[PDB]
Amino acid sequence: ENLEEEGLPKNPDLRIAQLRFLLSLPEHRGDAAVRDELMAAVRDNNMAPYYEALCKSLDWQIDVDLLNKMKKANEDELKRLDEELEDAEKNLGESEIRDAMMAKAEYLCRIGDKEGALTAFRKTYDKTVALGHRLDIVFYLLRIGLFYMDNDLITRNTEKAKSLIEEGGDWDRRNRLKVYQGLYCVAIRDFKQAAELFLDTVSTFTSYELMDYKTFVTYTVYVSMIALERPDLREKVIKGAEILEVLHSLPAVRQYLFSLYECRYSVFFQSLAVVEQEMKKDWLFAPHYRYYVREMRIHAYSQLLESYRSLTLGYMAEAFGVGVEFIDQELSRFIAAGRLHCKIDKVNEIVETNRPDSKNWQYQETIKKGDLLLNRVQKLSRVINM
Amino acid sequence: FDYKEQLPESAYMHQLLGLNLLFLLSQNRVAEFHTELERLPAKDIQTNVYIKHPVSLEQYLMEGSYNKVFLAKGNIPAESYTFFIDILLDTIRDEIAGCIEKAYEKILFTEATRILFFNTPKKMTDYAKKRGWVLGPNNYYSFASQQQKPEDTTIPSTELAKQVIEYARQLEMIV
Amino acid sequence: VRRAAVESLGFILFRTPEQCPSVVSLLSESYNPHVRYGAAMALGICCAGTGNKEAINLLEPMTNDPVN
Amino acid sequence: DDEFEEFPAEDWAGLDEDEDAHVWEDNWDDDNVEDDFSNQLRAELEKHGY
Amino acid sequence: AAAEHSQRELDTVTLEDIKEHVKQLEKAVSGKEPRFVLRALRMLPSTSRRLNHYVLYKAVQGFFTSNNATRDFLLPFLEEPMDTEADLQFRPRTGKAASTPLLPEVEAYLQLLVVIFMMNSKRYKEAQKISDDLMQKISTQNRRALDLVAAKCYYYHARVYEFLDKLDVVRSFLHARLRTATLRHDADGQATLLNLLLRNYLHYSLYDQAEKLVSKSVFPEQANNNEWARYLYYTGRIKAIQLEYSEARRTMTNALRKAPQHTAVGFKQTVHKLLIVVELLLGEIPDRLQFRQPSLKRSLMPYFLLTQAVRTGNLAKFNQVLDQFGEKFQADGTYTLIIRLRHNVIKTGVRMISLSYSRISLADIAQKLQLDSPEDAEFIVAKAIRDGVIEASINHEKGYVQSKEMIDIYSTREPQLAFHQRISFCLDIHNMSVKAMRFPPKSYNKDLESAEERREREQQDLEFAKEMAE
Amino acid sequence: GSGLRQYYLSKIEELQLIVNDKSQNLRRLQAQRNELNAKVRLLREELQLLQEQGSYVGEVVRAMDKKKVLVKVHPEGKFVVDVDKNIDINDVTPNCRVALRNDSYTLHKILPNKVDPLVSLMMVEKVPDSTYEMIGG
Amino acid sequence: DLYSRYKKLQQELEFLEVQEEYIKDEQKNLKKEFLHAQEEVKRIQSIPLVIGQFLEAVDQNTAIVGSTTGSNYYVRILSTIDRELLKPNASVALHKHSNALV
Amino acid sequence: DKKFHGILDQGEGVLIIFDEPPVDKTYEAALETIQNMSKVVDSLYNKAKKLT
Amino acid sequence: EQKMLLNLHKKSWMEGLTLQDYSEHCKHNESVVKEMLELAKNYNKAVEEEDKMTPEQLAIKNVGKQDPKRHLEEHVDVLMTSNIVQCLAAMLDTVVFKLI
Repeated sequence: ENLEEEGLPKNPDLRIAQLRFLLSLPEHRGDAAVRDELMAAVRDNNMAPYYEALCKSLDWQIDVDLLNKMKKANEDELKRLDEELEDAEKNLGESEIRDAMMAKAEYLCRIGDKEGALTAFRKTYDKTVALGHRLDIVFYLLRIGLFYMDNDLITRNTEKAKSLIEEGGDWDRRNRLKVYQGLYCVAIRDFKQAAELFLDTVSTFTSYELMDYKTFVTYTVYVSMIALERPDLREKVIKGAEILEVLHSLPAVRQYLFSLYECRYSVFFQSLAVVEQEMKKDWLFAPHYRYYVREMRIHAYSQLLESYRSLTLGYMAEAFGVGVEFIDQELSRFIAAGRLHCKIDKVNEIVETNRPDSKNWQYQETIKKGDLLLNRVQKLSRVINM
Repeated sequence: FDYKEQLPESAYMHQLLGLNLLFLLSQNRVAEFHTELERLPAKDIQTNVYIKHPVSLEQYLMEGSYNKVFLAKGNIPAESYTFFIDILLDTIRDEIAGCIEKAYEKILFTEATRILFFNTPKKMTDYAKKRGWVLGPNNYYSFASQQQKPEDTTIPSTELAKQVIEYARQLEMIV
Repeated sequence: VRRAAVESLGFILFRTPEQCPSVVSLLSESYNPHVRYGAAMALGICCAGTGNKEAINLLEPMTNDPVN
Repeated sequence: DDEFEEFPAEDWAGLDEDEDAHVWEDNWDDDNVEDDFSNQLRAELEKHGY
Repeated sequence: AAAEHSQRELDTVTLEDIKEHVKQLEKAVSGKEPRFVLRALRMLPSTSRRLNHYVLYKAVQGFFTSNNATRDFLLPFLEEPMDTEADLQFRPRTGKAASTPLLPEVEAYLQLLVVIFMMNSKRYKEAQKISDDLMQKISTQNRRALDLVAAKCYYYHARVYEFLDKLDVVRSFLHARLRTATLRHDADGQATLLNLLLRNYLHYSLYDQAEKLVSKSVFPEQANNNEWARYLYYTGRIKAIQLEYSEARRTMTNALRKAPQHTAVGFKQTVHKLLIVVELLLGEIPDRLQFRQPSLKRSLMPYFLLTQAVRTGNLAKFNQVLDQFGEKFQADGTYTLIIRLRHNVIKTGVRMISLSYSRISLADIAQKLQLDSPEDAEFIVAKAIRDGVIEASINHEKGYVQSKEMIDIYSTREPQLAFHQRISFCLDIHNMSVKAMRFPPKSYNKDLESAEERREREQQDLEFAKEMAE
Repeated sequence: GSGLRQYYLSKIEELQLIVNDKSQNLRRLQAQRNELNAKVRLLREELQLLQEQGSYVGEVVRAMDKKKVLVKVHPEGKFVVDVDKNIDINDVTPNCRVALRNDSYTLHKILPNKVDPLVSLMMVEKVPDSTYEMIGG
Repeated sequence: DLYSRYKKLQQELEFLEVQEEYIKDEQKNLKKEFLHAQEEVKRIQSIPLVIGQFLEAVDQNTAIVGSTTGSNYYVRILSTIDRELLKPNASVALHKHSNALV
Repeated sequence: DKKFHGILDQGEGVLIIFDEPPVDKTYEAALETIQNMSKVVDSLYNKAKKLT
Repeated sequence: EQKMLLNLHKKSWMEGLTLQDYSEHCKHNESVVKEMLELAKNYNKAVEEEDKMTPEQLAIKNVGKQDPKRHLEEHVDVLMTSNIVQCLAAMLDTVVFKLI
């Protein structure tokens, strides 16, 4: 019952970022409920810089009275925190000084003053003695980075948190860092690492400031079905006790997972459409909702073609509950991309599977990645010469 | 193009320029064809018929629309364009058969009549013996010639040894 | 043979004394003590009587050479 | 430096609001113009009378 | 008068900067190394904006210190200030310096400054007059470092005519100066003049003339990067128009590499457009990341749509893109190369059809490529097979195309060839980097044993031998 | 009124460009050769240098007048040693580690300072480090 | 004086060519002599060698070592000694006379 | 479930078992080495741009 | 006598054309590449550490700790030599010992 109380402080509230993303979407710009919730959060937290950014980016009408009241509250609270810091530096000790700066930085982060929050957090970190307090400041920076999707901040603070966790053997902070890293890997389309971290922290999840446990398990399943092989998916997700216990309360996600695992391809396609509409509204999966779904489709196709030498187009269409023309177009597109190891005899409408050696698939990636690294080397030498 | 500031726009200029472009196409000097085409303004290339016809013919020739190439004779912009057309056509047939040998493994005798754009069936026989096509008893021309593969049967050991020796040079000869 | 080869440069370049403190200057710091002696002797032979300041500047550190 | 003011610098007129600002292995297939898979599946579910 | 005070405060520091540059040129002459000229021209674009009428007047009337025909030439072409309160006489030349005539290096530099201000003042005819006088001045002289300045003059000498929109009277002068620089082994001037001649030829679509010029002339290897970029761009454009797509793509990639890393945005946009068009013409695919750049996004959006249409391999989509952005492509000077992309669209579509379908009906091929009739698709597929685009065969009686079974790529020599190209490039990179390592001329053999400390050992060891043995 | 003066100037400048290029290349080659030769010479002198006797390691008790230092050689008790002209007497602090020559025992280098006695004592005591964050209640 | 300058420049160019050829030859032979010096410096490692304990690395080429005779010495390190093996508490072989880390 | 390597031909009702080759550890190690050396090149990029 | 002594360690003509066992050659290649994997992983850290490291520690801090750059160079040299020699020898043998 004390689950949410275990999590780290909810600054910045990632729900605010999710609602801002929802308002950025053309479909849900005019949603009165989303706007009401975001305005309620802004008013409760007195987020004057965030209110300015909201009205500037979204082209809203700034309530002058509300803005003035929130700005006055921010100024008075900042004055109070400055007075507390001034009292601490003269009378109280270093611990109270650090506490006063932590309060100031937390208030700056809470009101959306991103740059001021970063400056105050750096100052607080500079004279913070306790290792765990420093790591908490690093987690604050990580949450701020996730709030604005600041890749540089997230990467730097992830490296710093890894070093701090290595110094002091804090496995709880290690699990929290794994959750944060999995969230970032979801944000940057690194579904393999995201799935690995999520499965590692599926039984130790306490980061309720990022997401609800049900949402975390849904994300874990979503990344696992795209990043895991069939035996790994069976051992970790299908037979996972915690995941199954959570899925008992999520019939849609359980249907989506088991339809793929049990080869109910029409049910899987319907659940994939539902999942796609879910990803489109999630600020973490929005850039990849087109990618992820496509990959899932490929997986399904690949699975249906993995065990069979050849399959008629009509059989594929019946299995997926779609038309023969749709199967033809999808299979042709995915074979042309080199993702499906089969060829279509449209004269007889028979998909014949191939077994290309792993050597070719390794050689093509070797060429691609070596060319990328070679371009980096060339451009670096170009920078060096002049 | 040079004295066009003082000279007025000649009515026959575009027709003669298209004639030049079509002639360049007839002699397979396509590289010169594009350079001379670039001299024209970009508007009359897609607008003026005298320029539109040769560039479209070049597109059809490059993409392989040989039937459209043959049809281009009927809708020539001017009578003067006629002569060069024939010069192109003699190539097209010899090009079309070049595809037939490498694409079709076996084609019927009459089936090529529309493919080779031959009017008289007699005109097939002389062109075939010029091409050296082995006619089959079933009126099928057997084009079995892909057996002359890239010849992967032989390892270019000399070239590979030269390349590896060059690697050794670039690793050691530097000093 | 190396020492005599460096020595012989003076008899060839004495007509242009300014050239010897350039061709031989690097030889005067070589690992081989015999080549260093030949360099000094080439400076002496080529720039004899001329009082070349460059050759004397080359010879001055050579008077503190580890080899006798 | 000898900057290339000779060439006509076409105006930026771009979006400085972090249009993409992402680092992935981005490929061309994500840019294929098409409706969402939900719309395609919905439009083909009723194509069979279902 | 705050604006006047601030304007004067920048005018004096700009005058000091021009003084520093003229001192750099004079010391380049004094030290006989022309490379000191470059740092004078290194700041030239920055100073070109940091000058006005007052700056030019002060510089030209305190800088010559001799009222020759030059001061009778450029003083009347610029405005003069009033009796300003701060009459700071800016006379860097005093005594014999004032009496002595200015070096040919620096009079040309000040005349370039005047020409640049005339261009920024849109006085194109007056700029042409001043540049003609300047060209007489630098054609009469035969100095060595002046060539480093001279090239820059030429770049502006043509530039003023670029706004006169003639570019034809300049061709004879450019050819003559190119010859006089080539005969003099003037690398910088020859490179600049070659780039200017190529630009002049391409301004009038004289691609044959530019192709001949690049065929016979030899570009200086030790040329500026900013000139190498222009030369590579122009040669790539020539190759693209002349259907030499591979070398065109290589040259455009090299030009993009040698472009300035922070500035020259318009040059980047033009080269990116042409490189995308050439890469589509070559049958490859443009890199997606280049369309993500903030500066290039708006410019390449039509080219992004064109690349999408070509990648889809659909005739209808490509024709829609053409009918939508034909005017934009024509304004960008790439429409002629865009027209040729129809064959590449058909080729890409045939390639994916062969890669996806083991046996596919010809009518289905025509439908997928949005062609007119399957009869035309027969000829198209036959041409693709003959050219080696796709390994397949056509069954005319049956009416379909059977794609050949894919051969094991890794069991052939193609991976060896690709690895060969990459390995040779890597070894070339290593050799180039090693050859670029410079050791400063330190006093070698001083880290060895010192004479006094080495003598210390000889004396102590003499005592060792004299005492231990006894 | 010049004859082949222009011809002479052209020939002279044509030779001057090549002369400058070859001079720069020769300077680069000479730098490479000087580096390698210095390496060779240092290698040959290292064989003689390595036969020079090693220096004792001592602990400084206190500096004294006339540039003397009271040291304790590691196994060999105490000595009153001179100070090399390259070592400042004000840098010879008590309990410092110094290098003394083989025969003269002359202080010729100040070695990096040893472990602080307090640090050494607390290493064996080894109390667990702590902060307020790990104290509960 | 034009001809004198031109001829002097020609002689200078030919002399520079000679100098560059000689420098390349000297580099070619200096590599061999470097290898020979590397080979001949190994006589400092000739047995018998005392055994010490590597205590500290003062700088690149000198170190404090504790010999098994019981005395700590500040000696030199042979340049051809793999410094990646100079871990703390590592047994080293020292020259019997000069105690140098060989 | 990847318990064995093969395919099922329904038309003839025959199971075809394949003697698959093991994946090349050399190519996997080369790919990860390329990735790590790209990271090295990024570090060199930071060092170069910061110090020049 | 100098020519006679030059025959010391002079390898026989047979082993000049002798090809190394391809199983062991592949195993060695895989092992060395797997080593360079960890070597590059450490090389990145070495670059970052030497970015922020004082000039007195350029060599002192390298004492007792392996240098990823040096081991990487050694592995590269070894693999280049081995693979180039094997390829060249195989290509020579494909011409010399031929059935036709």
